[PDB]
Amino acid sequence: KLSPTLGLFRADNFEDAVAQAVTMVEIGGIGHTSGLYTNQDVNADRIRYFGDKLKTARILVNIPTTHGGIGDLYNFNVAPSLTLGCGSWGGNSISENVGPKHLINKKTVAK
Amino acid sequence: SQPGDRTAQKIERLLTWLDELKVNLDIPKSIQAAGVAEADFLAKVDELAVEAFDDQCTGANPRYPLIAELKEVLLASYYGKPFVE
Repeated sequence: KLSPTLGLFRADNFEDAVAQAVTMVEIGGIGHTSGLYTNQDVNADRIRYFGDKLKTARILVNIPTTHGGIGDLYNFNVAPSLTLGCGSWGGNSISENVGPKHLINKKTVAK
Repeated sequence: SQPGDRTAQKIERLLTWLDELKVNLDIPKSIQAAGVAEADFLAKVDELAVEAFDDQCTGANPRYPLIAELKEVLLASYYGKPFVE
């Protein structure tokens, strides 16, 4: 939407929401980001059940997917939502942030 | 505060206290009374406020300000006006 608009879903259970989530991501065609809001040390099974199914680039739990909360940043150590590209579009193409080795050519000389 | 009070009662007592307390120490009550040309005040308060936003305030201020409210406060203080809404 890229605008101050949002649509919601009515999920049934944890697994219903997971299924809708996976189906929802694939539409983007790029696995970039996804978010879980839940209780955190009563449910670890849920944590990584969800982590197991989801293939975005990056999973955040109980966190907004942006930069700048109180003080330093929320979250305060993370690459920006931009800067995440891939050499393929196709599907499940998990974005990787860019680095100078992607911009630099190699040499080894053997003696 | 009176022993039987509500919060806002105590609050107005508080800042009244500071009001004529700072009266006691012989200070102007509007920044125009402090001796400032106000035409340029209005002219340049605009960017004054924008840098006033991000000047490390940031800031344990419990509430966000936005550029608008700063400007209201600045004009009210310059005229000694009570910033109230």
